[PDB]
Amino acid sequence: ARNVVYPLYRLGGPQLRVFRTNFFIQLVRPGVAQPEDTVQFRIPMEMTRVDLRNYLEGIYNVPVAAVRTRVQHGSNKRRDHRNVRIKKPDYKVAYVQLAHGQTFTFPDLFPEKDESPEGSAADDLYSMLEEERQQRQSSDPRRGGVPSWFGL
Amino acid sequence: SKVTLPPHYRYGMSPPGSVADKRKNPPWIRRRPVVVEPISDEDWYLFCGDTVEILEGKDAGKQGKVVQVIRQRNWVVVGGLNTHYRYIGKTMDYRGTMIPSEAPLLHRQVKLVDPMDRKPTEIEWRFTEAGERVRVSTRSGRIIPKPEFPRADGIVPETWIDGPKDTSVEDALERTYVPCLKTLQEEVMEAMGIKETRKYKKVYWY
Amino acid sequence: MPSPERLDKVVDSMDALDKVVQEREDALRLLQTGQERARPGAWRRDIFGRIIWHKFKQWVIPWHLNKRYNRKRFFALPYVDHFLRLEREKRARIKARKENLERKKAKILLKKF
Amino acid sequence: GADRMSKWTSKRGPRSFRGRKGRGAKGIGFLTSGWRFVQIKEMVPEFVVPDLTGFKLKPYVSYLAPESEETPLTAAQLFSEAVAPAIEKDFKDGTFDPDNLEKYGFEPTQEGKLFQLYPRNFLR
Amino acid sequence: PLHKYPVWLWKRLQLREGICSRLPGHYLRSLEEERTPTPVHYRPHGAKFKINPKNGQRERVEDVPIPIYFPPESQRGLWGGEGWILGQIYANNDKLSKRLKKVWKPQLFEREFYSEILDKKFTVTVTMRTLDLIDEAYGLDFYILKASGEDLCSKFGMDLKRGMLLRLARQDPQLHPEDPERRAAIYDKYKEFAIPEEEAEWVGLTLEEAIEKQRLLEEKDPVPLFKIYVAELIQQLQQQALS
Amino acid sequence: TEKEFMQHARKAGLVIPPEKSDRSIHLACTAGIFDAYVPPEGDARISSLSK
Amino acid sequence: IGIRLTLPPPKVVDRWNEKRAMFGVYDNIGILGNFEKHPKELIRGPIWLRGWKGNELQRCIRKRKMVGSRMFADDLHNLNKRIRYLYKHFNRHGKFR
RNA sequence: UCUCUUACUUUUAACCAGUGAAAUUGACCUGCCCGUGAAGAGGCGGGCAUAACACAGCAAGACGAGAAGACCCUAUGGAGCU
RNA sequence: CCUCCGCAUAAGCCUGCGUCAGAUUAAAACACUGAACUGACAAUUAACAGCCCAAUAUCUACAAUCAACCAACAAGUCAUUAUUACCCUCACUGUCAACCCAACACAGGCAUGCUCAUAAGGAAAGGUUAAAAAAAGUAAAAGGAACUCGGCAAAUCUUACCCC
RNA sequence: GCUAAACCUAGCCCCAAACCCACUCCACCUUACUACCAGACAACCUUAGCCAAACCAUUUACCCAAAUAAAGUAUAGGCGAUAGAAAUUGAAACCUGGCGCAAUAGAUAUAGUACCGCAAGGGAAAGAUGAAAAAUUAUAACCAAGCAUAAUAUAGCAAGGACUAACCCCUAUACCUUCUGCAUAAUGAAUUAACUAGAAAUAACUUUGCAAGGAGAGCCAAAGCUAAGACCCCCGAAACCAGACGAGCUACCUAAGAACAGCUAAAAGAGCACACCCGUCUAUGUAGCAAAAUAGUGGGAAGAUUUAUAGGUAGAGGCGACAAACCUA
Ligand SMILES: [Mg+2]
Ligand SMILES: [Mg+2]
Ligand SMILES: [Mg+2]
Ligand SMILES: [Mg+2]
Ligand SMILES: [Mg+2]
Ligand SMILES: [Mg+2]
Ligand SMILES: [Mg+2]
Ligand SMILES: [Mg+2]
Ligand SMILES: [Mg+2]
Ligand SMILES: [Mg+2]
Ligand SMILES: [Mg+2]
Ligand SMILES: [Mg+2]
Ligand SMILES: [Mg+2]
Ligand SMILES: [Mg+2]
Ligand SMILES: [Mg+2]
Ligand SMILES: [Mg+2]
Ligand SMILES: [Mg+2]
Ligand SMILES: [Mg+2]
Ligand SMILES: [Mg+2]
Ligand SMILES: [Mg+2]
Ligand SMILES: [Mg+2]
Ligand SMILES: [Mg+2]
Ligand SMILES: [Mg+2]
Ligand SMILES: [Mg+2]
Ligand SMILES: [Mg+2]
Ligand SMILES: [Mg+2]
Ligand SMILES: [Mg+2]
Ligand SMILES: [Mg+2]
Ligand SMILES: [Mg+2]
Ligand SMILES: [Mg+2]
Ligand SMILES: [Mg+2]
Repeated sequence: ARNVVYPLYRLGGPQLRVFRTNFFIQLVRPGVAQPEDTVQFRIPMEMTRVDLRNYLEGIYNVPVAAVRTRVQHGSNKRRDHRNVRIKKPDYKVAYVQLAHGQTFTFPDLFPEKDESPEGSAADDLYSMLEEERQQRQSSDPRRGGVPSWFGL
Repeated sequence: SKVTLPPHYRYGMSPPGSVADKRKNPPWIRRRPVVVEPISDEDWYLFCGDTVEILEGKDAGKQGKVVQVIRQRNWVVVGGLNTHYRYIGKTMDYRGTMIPSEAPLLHRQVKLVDPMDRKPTEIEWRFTEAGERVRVSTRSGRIIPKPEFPRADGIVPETWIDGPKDTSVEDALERTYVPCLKTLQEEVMEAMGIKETRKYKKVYWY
Repeated sequence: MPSPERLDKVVDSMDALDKVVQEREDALRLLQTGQERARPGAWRRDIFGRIIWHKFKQWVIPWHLNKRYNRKRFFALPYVDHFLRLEREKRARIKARKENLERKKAKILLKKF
Repeated sequence: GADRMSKWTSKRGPRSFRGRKGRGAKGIGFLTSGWRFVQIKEMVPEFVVPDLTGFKLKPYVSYLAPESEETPLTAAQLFSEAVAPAIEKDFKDGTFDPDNLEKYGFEPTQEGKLFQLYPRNFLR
Repeated sequence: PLHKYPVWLWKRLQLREGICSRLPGHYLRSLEEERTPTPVHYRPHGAKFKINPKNGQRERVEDVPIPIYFPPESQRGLWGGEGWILGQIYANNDKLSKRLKKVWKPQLFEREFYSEILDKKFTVTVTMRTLDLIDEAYGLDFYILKASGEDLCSKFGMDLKRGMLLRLARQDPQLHPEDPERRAAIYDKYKEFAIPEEEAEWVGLTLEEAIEKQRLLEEKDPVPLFKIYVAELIQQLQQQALS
Repeated sequence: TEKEFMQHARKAGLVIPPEKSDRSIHLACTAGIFDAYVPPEGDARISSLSK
Repeated sequence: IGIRLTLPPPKVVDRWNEKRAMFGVYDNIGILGNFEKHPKELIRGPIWLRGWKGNELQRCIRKRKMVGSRMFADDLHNLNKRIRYLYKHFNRHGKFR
């Protein structure tokens, strides 16, 4: 849990148990080539290695072997319209490696667009757009500038 | 999703989170505020969907259906009635498809219409003694109903199909709560069979 | 993103669940101990003369033999009454300016109509 | 001059300033003589997750479910729903006693049990 | 803008506002007494009208005090009605010379005193005027009980007065047993005194100390709602059953 | 001595009302014609009343 | 260039208002109301200049006397500064001495 | 170094392309000689001269430009030191 | 063709020439498209360095300089025991860059290790002509200080005297 | 016709009335925005000075109890500039306003942000269409300095007299200030737009009103009393005092570190000479690379040497191998 006060552990005291955790992680495709078991996440700043270990071994049952983290510095160079700096927020990314030789490759979520729904609210307007564009593009160079409307 | 607007922000016929609105009035801008009649939220009468009557403009007297209400400047747009013309698909080599686009009308210039005689009519918010509160015509003495309009969720309830990640109706309403003086923590800790035998020692708070 | 309303639906759903369970915990604490505000604290006044709600910090040794807690000063030390008066005068200036501008806006609205 | 406005983080000072600041992670041990970190397993959070095998409940609701008016839970409603049947029953039997209330769930002091409520021994 | 109240009434308004309002009334009266002290460093005029030379007309004359300053060593022990005099001095008692600043500190001694009421020997940093006042009052205890609060000018004298008045009001086993007739003799000797007990606790207390005392009186760890609600339930069910 | 130009605008209207809203444009016409009347080839030859 | 190009919106004034019609009513009351109130007691303004004309320095002296015990700190410092300067101006500088 | 300077290379410099300052500026349609004048004249008197316009050098003049002279004096103006 | 530079560490700054799109404008002292940019996206992963020691008494005279002679003065940079207590283990932060202080893309200032010219690292010339004046160099017939306040600059390598 | 001009409204000011605010979860006195360990140290202090006395040495209204009057009286005062009471009298409870401004004005404010300075602190500028921008249309043009459309024509404070014609003909020593005197080669000004400098008493004059009385208590009076009108500038010093901020440059010191190739080494606060520190002389540069540099030539370079890190000494002072040298250009 984050933004909660932790009960102080007197020596020989009970096990610190968190029940409804407050951590939300984002699996991210890497930006450089990574080996076949490296799985890069994106975690809040108040998370550690062993918290990510127990998080992935309790909820998703994913066998993790080693976990390494680093703190990413967000940029603080963008000037606003009144020359005050806009801070892009820092975050922490974590690279875990699977235990039993299992592999993972980042899927493709966008391919491949195949859809042609019945269109009233948008595609009827697009149909009128393309029909106007196909009808009225009958301009001619031999007329020289006279309007192509009059039957005369 | 939740952006705070500048304190003098003009409303501009578009959603405030659109891209054409950010093109019109960005954070860069400051201009004269349009002084508007303040109207309480109990005497506001017309809603989005009721038949109305334009009192003045290029076509006075015509009826129609309001399709959008803008409370922050007291605006309505009657559907395809008080229009002017603009081209949509616009390029440097071709632009046509001239479309009728509406113009906003103030609440002074728009009066309600009662269904029995189809005439412009003034309205009062006469409270009904049966508990509810509906509008009552002043001159004709007839109740004007609040018209049904498809809500902003975009979902019609009768044609709704439950997906895999939507729980059903008979499970969300089933009373499972047995209220007791235990906390959720020790309740689920005795539920899952977890046992702790050592105590929590004293801790000095200051 | 295909449908971004799902994210806000999940977020305020979980905030509703958090509010429900915190209502349950606060009802239990009120029935068993008769005290709200599960984080324990006290009204104190720090060096700058402001009145603050200091929350306790869950130590292990008592406060009279804490070397770090005995360096923080919860008192007034009377050269700050002048600056407290100046802060009060500035806040009164701001409130009077707001009410006078509201009077002016009402006058302009009644001028136009 | 220096950079006054942007906030003080771990990446700024000298070699002794780095590492002493941290980012706000709850520490889980102490340093001993040989510069070693010693981990204490009672100090690391143990995520207690329940089994979701036979669970029939989804993260969204159907729109066709009816709506309800909000009634926030208060201490009086919890008392009347939890304790008042039992106290009402053994007052009808005349064996209610105002001296001993602990059989109805009332605790005089919170020091005995594991999850004490006012100092909030439990985390979340 | 303007303040509604002047700046010198904010003390009394704070006294009426919050926890100071729930102080007992005699303590607030002893705060807002504001009497003048006895003259120490200046000779007061005889009458209120003083026929003067160079015109035989009677003029009204007041006696202005001296702004005397007490360092905290005067708060630790019994001084007189005196302290330091922060002032300025012309060089040879003529105004056509320089102006120099001069301090008159009193002469301090260390004398041991006895208290017949408290039965304890105190070592005090006393000055000569308190010795003269003790000789004029025939005893240390008579001097501390007789002289009002603005004349002691020390907090230790006020604590001595509070202890003496508590000992007088309680009729405590003061000296020891095996001589209660001596207790009765000393309690009879100081009998034109001894305010009742609940007013005797608040004599000579500064405002911060009385605020702490009143806060310690109403500490009152808040009651559980369980007892209140079972009281409500048993009262409602007795009202239904007796009907 | 730190100032630049303003007014970055564009001259191509687009399909902004379907980016999202709850107001659709009330048209008053259609795209073209439904099915073309093909005239007879000798209508000028049949320019009289009938044939 | 200073001049305005387009002429301004024409300012309409209602001479038969509530105020301008009833201007000066209950003035001149003490002559023909058998002297119960003085016409200086109709004046509604600051508490310190109510029926008192004064100079510029005299107004600030009267303002420090009647009101300055409940002013703001900045305004009290500015008033002390202004009275010091106006003393130094009126009694030392100037013509006609 | 000089009698007594000369040749060569580079930078600099002149022409073409691009970007593109600063001190200064009462207005100038802004010549010479003699005399005059607040005592040293392009602007006054008498003579002389005189189609207009750039480009590259020179520093005799514009009592040339940057510093309300640092030398001298005054102030019932300051300050250091003995 | 140049290298009197460069690679790292420390200090300092905080994303500040990686990819895509805009390059119509906007900074390039000129444009290409990119060190004087606009928006979006991704990186820096510890073993390298910080983050440290349970107490009570007690112990600690023979420098360093290859430490072996010799030889010193300014007299020196490093160590424990006895008793009690002590059985869990690898958490957190930094890791990018053409960069820091001088109003700047400033011939200025910047601590240590490494090869003392190189395996690193860079380009004095936007194009034409060979004007005057100016600056930096090369060479010069005969004389060799005759110039100048003064052998000031340059070239050779240079004696003796006086004052302080 | 380019640069350009113009907008009203955000707001703000002065009063009246009324006493005003401060924990959603977490963090915040250690290097604040840091979850977690044993010396507990702690506040109570005449303001001073500029200025006036034409200097200055006592002296010079600022002090926090409502008005008017007594009264500028008794009094104090290098009896002088000036300071200045008291006894006594009484002081009609309620109304949400402006002969206040409108982007160089009004609070500095769109803002205590950008930016400058280590630090205390200083501290700005600005927007303009529209009923509909989900109307990009064609209009709305017309006006300052600066330019283009459209360079010059012998001669002369730029003009006047004129003439058939602009020049050609006759006359004419720019403005303000300070000066006995300025065209003076004395000062100030490139131009345009906005902003930017006479505030008041006793006593007099005029006009009303009343009259031995005048005046809405107090005061004046041998034609006086009440009321009104009219009349007294701006910017600029070196300085003084009080409280804060600074030893990241430099002066000195403290804690623990680092560096000094090669040769001759006489043993050496030794010699030549690298790196390094300093800057004797010359030349370039002077709005420069640089608010102190570059190139050549130089002194020291195993010691009184140089230097990185942290800390300490602060202005009535610190420090100083005394240069009255340094203490953020
Ligand atoms: Mg001459
Ligand atoms: Mg001239
Ligand atoms: Mg000159
Ligand atoms: Mg001068
Ligand atoms: Mg003189
Ligand atoms: Mg003098
Ligand atoms: Mg002087
Ligand atoms: Mg001095
Ligand atoms: Mg690296
Ligand atoms: Mg510089
Ligand atoms: Mg190379
Ligand atoms: Mg080059
Ligand atoms: Mg060239
Ligand atoms: Mg020769
Ligand atoms: Mg010679
Ligand atoms: Mg030489
Ligand atoms: Mg003087
Ligand atoms: Mg402004
Ligand atoms: Mg013009
Ligand atoms: Mg002529
Ligand atoms: Mg003349
Ligand atoms: Mg003039
Ligand atoms: Mg003269
Ligand atoms: Mg001149
Ligand atoms: Mg002059
Ligand atoms: Mg000039
Ligand atoms: Mg230092
Ligand atoms: Mg040597
Ligand atoms: Mg010399
Ligand atoms: Mg040497
Ligand atoms: Mg000397």
